Order: sequence, then structure tokens, then C-alpha cells
Amino acid sequence: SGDYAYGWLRTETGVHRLVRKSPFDSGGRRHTSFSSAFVYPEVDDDIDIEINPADLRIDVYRTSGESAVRITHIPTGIVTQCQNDRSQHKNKDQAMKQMKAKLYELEMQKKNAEKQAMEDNKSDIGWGSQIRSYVLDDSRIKDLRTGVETRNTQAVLDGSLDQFIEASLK
Amino acid sequence: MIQEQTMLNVADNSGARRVMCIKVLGGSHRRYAGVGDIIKITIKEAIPRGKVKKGDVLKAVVVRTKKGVRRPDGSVIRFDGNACVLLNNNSEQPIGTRIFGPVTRELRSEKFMKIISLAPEVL
RNA sequence: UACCCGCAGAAGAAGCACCGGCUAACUCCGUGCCAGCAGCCGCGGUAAUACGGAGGGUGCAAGCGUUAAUCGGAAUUACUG
RNA sequence: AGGAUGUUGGCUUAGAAGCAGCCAUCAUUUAAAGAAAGCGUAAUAGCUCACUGGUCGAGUCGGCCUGCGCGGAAGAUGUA
RNA sequence: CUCAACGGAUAAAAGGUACUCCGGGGAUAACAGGCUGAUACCGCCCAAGAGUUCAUAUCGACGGCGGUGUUUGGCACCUCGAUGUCGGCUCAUCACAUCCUGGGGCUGAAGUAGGUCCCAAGGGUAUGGCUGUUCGCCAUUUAAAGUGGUACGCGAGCUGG
RNA sequence: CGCCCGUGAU
RNA sequence: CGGUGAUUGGCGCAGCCUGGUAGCGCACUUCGUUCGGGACGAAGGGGUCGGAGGUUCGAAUCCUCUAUCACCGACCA
Ligand SMILES: [K+]
Ligand SMILES: [K+]
Ligand SMILES: [K+]
Ligand SMILES: [K+]
Ligand SMILES: [K+]
Ligand SMILES: [K+]
Ligand SMILES: [K+]
Ligand SMILES: [K+]
Ligand SMILES: [K+]
Ligand SMILES: [K+]
Ligand SMILES: [K+]
Ligand SMILES: [K+]
Ligand SMILES: [K+]
Ligand SMILES: [K+]
Ligand SMILES: [K+]
Ligand SMILES: [K+]
Ligand SMILES: [K+]
Ligand SMILES: [K+]
Ligand SMILES: [Mg+2]
Ligand SMILES: [Mg+2]
Ligand SMILES: [Mg+2]
Ligand SMILES: [Mg+2]
Ligand SMILES: [Mg+2]
Ligand SMILES: [Mg+2]
Ligand SMILES: [Mg+2]
Ligand SMILES: [Mg+2]
Ligand SMILES: [Mg+2]
Ligand SMILES: [Mg+2]
Ligand SMILES: [Mg+2]
Ligand SMILES: [Mg+2]
Ligand SMILES: [Mg+2]
Ligand SMILES: [Mg+2]
Ligand SMILES: [Mg+2]
Ligand SMILES: [Mg+2]
Ligand SMILES: [Mg+2]
Ligand SMILES: [Mg+2]
Ligand SMILES: [Mg+2]
Ligand SMILES: [Mg+2]
Ligand SMILES: [Mg+2]
Ligand SMILES: [Mg+2]
Ligand SMILES: [Mg+2]
Ligand SMILES: [Mg+2]
Repeated sequence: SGDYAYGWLRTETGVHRLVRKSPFDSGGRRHTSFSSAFVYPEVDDDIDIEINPADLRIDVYRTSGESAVRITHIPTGIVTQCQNDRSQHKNKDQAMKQMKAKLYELEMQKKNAEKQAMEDNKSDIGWGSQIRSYVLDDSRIKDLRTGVETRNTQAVLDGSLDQFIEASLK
Repeated sequence: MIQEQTMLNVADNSGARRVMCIKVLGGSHRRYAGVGDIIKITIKEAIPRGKVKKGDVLKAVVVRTKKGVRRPDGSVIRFDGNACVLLNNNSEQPIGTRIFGPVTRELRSEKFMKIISLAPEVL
């Protein structure tokens, strides 16, 4: 939470590679590990759009089995029926709220699809998809994207990211 | 005197062998199509490597009927079966390159001079 | 025409693949599990004879390599065996 | 007939000169004239208006209370 | 004596009937008519805005006023000594709130093609697949495939899904 | 009597 | 639509009858044990009761209205 936070952090998304003498390896061997940072902004989540009767067409007809209603949307062209109760007003009310649900879920389904789309766009946290290397053996850091070197790893690991953010902000 | 559900043979070599009439074009409540009349067809059987596939919806022009055409002096020309030539759906131009069997002089019009030239015999 | 004679002048006439082991022939620089190599084993993760260039070598030579396809090696269908 | 001047008043916009919108809104000359009520232009330009003279020679203007009318006013056997 | 069903029938008692039956009731429902018109549909009033500017070409919020009888209803006036039900077929007939054809005004109307409103009822106004369907979706047409009233027209005219 | 597990560098 | 019962700690549940004190399992936190993890052992913390308004000296508890969820019925023509 801050002012212009996403602007500063949006350049960190990607996979970070670490080379280091493993402490979890019994043989004390040199291993490589990966983890991923993904930054996305907060959204206003406006789905407050509601039913405007200017663009609703309603039909009442005789039940299949004039109590049955058939509501349809003028621009979207998605229909709704109800034959629950013998009073059409009960049916007429139930469909538009069901119609409201139907409008609403398209918006949700539309947003659900784009989230899976960016899930597919994310790189795997594995060999080759790195954007920064943090090889702590010889105490070298290399942003292989810009590409800015550094020989002071401890400072970077504590929050000296001012070296990389500005250059990554092409 | 072709109407809906009538099965027609195919006079060209588009690939089709049998077509069914599904509409007589050119007027409201129109019953019959004679020689020279455009119809909407669907293909009911084709040869294995033709230009048209079974199930297609196309246009056609009737070129032989066994009801016949009546000439100005009172004569009649009847054939032994009904036949049509497949047309493109939009340009209404022939799809095939050959015509089999005789055709008649009621096709002598600006639209079907392509068919008249190809016909082995015009009556 | 083949051949023969006369003229002038070093003048018009050299590349391709390899160099870790098998397999003949090695060092420097650049890169840093990347880029790339690779027939098999395998090389590259900051001092690489294995990647790329340079110097030097080695093998063939108006050709030299790669790919495809057959037999050999394969005694790995064995009659010999 | 005339209906001006500083002044494209300030800001952003590309433009804001009257007009996308924002804050306001003085002076000069006669007689009257605006940081503009209206149409048009992208902005112009332009065409109005408000305003004042000359002609003309009797009334004229728009509010209030009231009487009676007009529109709003489409259906199925036949005026109905 | 929660005889509380509280002027308390017995000390002591639950259900099915589409297999049904009788006496009655339009005193009382279901269908259609009637009255009404909340709802529905059609129209109009004000105009915040949208339309580059520009409320009113075209839309029109927050609110308001009517018409029709036309959907879903309210009521219980007719009919229970009977007023046969949905759809299809056949045959229709009227209204106009006009789908096409005809005549016009404005257009954010160059032309072709449109949008919207006014006048106009002479004639015209699809065939199939699915489903008992009316409806609807779909295929392919047409100048167009109008919206309603008529016991949701029509079984002493047919059918009977 | 009961005792599960030990990623990946070459 | 009516009608009958539920909302309590991060999750699953008691407590309400019959007003004065919220409890349990898992989870969480610390310590111990082990080379380390799990299991195990010893300590410890966290909830004002869906919301709102009433009655009462006092409300998780009683009453009324709401929101969400669950069950049930919607029957003759
Ligand atoms: K042998
Ligand atoms: K009693
Ligand atoms: K009984
Ligand atoms: K029974
Ligand atoms: K009836
Ligand atoms: K009335
Ligand atoms: K009106
Ligand atoms: K009314
Ligand atoms: K009756
Ligand atoms: K009719
Ligand atoms: K009329
Ligand atoms: K017309
Ligand atoms: K017009
Ligand atoms: K007419
Ligand atoms: K249906
Ligand atoms: K009958
Ligand atoms: K009937
Ligand atoms: K009768
Ligand atoms: Mg090196
Ligand atoms: Mg080698
Ligand atoms: Mg052999
Ligand atoms: Mg009349
Ligand atoms: Mg009593
Ligand atoms: Mg009886
Ligand atoms: Mg009565
Ligand atoms: Mg009814
Ligand atoms: Mg009734
Ligand atoms: Mg009435
Ligand atoms: Mg506007
Ligand atoms: Mg009624
Ligand atoms: Mg009474
Ligand atoms: Mg009656
Ligand atoms: Mg009688
Ligand atoms: Mg009219
Ligand atoms: Mg059927
Ligand atoms: Mg009827
Ligand atoms: Mg009758
Ligand atoms: Mg039968
Ligand atoms: Mg039956
Ligand atoms: Mg495990
Ligand atoms: Mg192991
Ligand atoms: Mg309270």
C-alpha cells in the first residue's frame, strides 16, 4: 500500500535464480534454486452494472406443460425462462433475478478466463526462465535483462534494489 | 414440373449424382419449377473425389423434365427423367465443365449461354 | 583433329575438414548450464586442449566434408562358426 | 441607418477570439454597443440581438381575476 | 374436569376412494360472459443528461397524467333438473395501435439504403425439420411472412395427439 | 510392544 | 410464496430450555526430545455470541424485526 507502488515493482515479475552452497545437502554440494515473484495491481472490481429496462425484452406465453415468462436481453441476446409458480408475477420476478445472475456470471466468466490466460503466460519456476542471477559463491549479482552487475550481494539482499529497478525501467 | 422433395439427376460433372429440391425460388407460394427455372437443392450422393460434397446446399437450373416443354406451334418435348445443372450459390454460374445429354432452347438466355455452348445437343 | 615445331613470360592456375578419448594433430583470448557442440562416452554452471575467434598443427587434395543406402567389423542367426 | 476600441481577459486542450469548461465581467467616444442572449465555423469569418437616431402619426404592451368554447381524444356485426 | 372446540354430544374414536353412490346447491369454486382496472399494453407531460458543441434527428433519468379492455388478477352477479376442454383441419368476419404496397413532414437526409412521426384498412400477407403443442429455435424463401376481437371465432362442421 | 522420512550439480 | 430451525475462536461442534460463569477437538505460540522433520511430552494465548431494536438492575440466553443458509409444502379443478 503506497503511492506509485505498482510502478516501482512491476519490473520484478519473473524467476530469480540462486546459486549457493546447499545447507540442506549432506555432501555440501553447490546447487541452484529458483523462485518466482509475480506483481499485479489492485483493481477497482466494478461489476456494479445492473439491469436497464431500455434493453430488456420480456415475453409472456402459455405454460408448456399465460403464466410462463421469457425474458431476453437486447444487446447480449441471452434469454431466461421460468415456470415455477402459477402466478406469472412470481415467475416474472424469478427470471429477471435469474437473468441478473446470468448477466453477472458472464462478467465473472470473462474475468475468470483472462486470469487463466495470464496463468498460462507465467513462466515456470525452473531452468532457463530466470531474469536475475544471485550467485552467492563468488558474490556476484547479474540482472541478465538490462544488464547490471553488482559485487555487493549482502547489501542487495537487504534492500539495495535501487540498482536494478531504475535500469529495468526502460 | 419439379417441386420440393423431387429427386433430380445431374447433367454436369460437378461430382454429384443425385440432388433433392428443397425450394422453388422466385415468388411466394410458387409450386413448380420447369425447364429454365432456378431451384435450391441439397446433395444426396456424390462421387468420391468431386468438387461438391454430400450434404451441400446449392442452386441449380432444370434442363430436362419428363413433363416437357410445349413449343409455340403445339409440339411437346419430353425426356425420360428430370435433370439439373449445379450452379454457384452466389454468382449463379455453372460449377462443372461438361454437360451430358441434350438440353432445350428455353435455356437460350444471357444467363445460360455457358450451358448452351457445352451441351452435346440443343433441341 | 591427335601429334610436332616456334614466341613471350613466373608469368594465367589451392582449397576443404579436423586437432578431449576412440583418432594423426595445442596454446591464448571471449563467454559463463548462457550461447552453443555432439558418431558413442560426454563438454559449457568465472583459469573450457570439447563452445566462438586467433596463432600453430595434422589429413586429404581439384577437391574436401555432411546426409542417404549396402556389406564388413558382428562368432550379434554361428553350414564353415 | 448605425450597433465600436483596448482584448485572442486568465487556464488546459490542438482549438477556446462568444459559446467543451472553468474564475470574473473594466475603461473610451458620441447618441449606443456587452470580456456576449442567439445560428454557423475546428478556430475564424460571417449573420443576428440587446441599444440609439430619421420617417411615420394614434394608441400600445403583458400580467391578475373571471364566463363560455379549442386541442390532448385509438376497437373490434351497423350509424351507434 | 387444558370437559381449552372453554353453554361442556359419549366414560371411551383415525384414514382412503380414479371402483364409487344418493339427496341437494350457481346459497359456493373450476371454463366462458359481467363489473373493476391494481398489473399489463399503448399514449402523452416536465426535461437531468447521452448524441464532438447541440435536451427535444434519435434516445431520454427522477417524477407526473390518461386511454384500451388486452395479459396476470380482484369479486362471486348468470349458468351445477349440464353453457363440451388445448392444439390441428375446414370456413371465415370485423378493428386499426399499418407488416407490404400508396401519400407525406423532419433527419446527425450527398446517392443507394435507412431512422422517426403523420394520413391511409383497397388488396395482399410462406413452406418445411423438432415437439401433442399455441409459442419458440432452426433451414430456406418472400414485396411482406402485421397486431388483435369474434364463448382465448368455429366438435347438432371433422379429428382426438 | 511400537522405530515413518532424507529432493536437486555433473 | 408460507413455516420451521439454524447463525458461538481460523475450521467442526456444546452451552440458550430455566437471565448474573462462554466450553471442547483440531489448529496456533513457546519449550523439551531427535543429526534434523513427523510423532510424542510440558507450558500458554486467542471468541463479548450474524445484525438491529426492545424488556430487565443485568441479555449469547427472553421478545420483535431483519440478512444468510438448510429442511418442508405449493393441493382439486
Ligand atoms: K553350429
Ligand atoms: K364447541
Ligand atoms: K370412511
Ligand atoms: K387408483
Ligand atoms: K367456453
Ligand atoms: K375503464
Ligand atoms: K395521451
Ligand atoms: K389509466
Ligand atoms: K354448471
Ligand atoms: K382473425
Ligand atoms: K382510422
Ligand atoms: K407506407
Ligand atoms: K419518411
Ligand atoms: K388495407
Ligand atoms: K416451447
Ligand atoms: K365430437
Ligand atoms: K376443438
Ligand atoms: K350448438
Ligand atoms: Mg576462459
Ligand atoms: Mg573431438
Ligand atoms: Mg555374419
Ligand atoms: Mg364502425
Ligand atoms: Mg361453545
Ligand atoms: Mg348426484
Ligand atoms: Mg352467484
Ligand atoms: Mg383462467
Ligand atoms: Mg371467470
Ligand atoms: Mg370490467
Ligand atoms: Mg451534452
Ligand atoms: Mg377477466
Ligand atoms: Mg354478497
Ligand atoms: Mg352466462
Ligand atoms: Mg334446462
Ligand atoms: Mg391510423
Ligand atoms: Mg413428429
Ligand atoms: Mg375457442
Ligand atoms: Mg357448434
Ligand atoms: Mg385414438
Ligand atoms: Mg389419448
Ligand atoms: Mg512424504
Ligand atoms: Mg537420498
Ligand atoms: Mg438488541
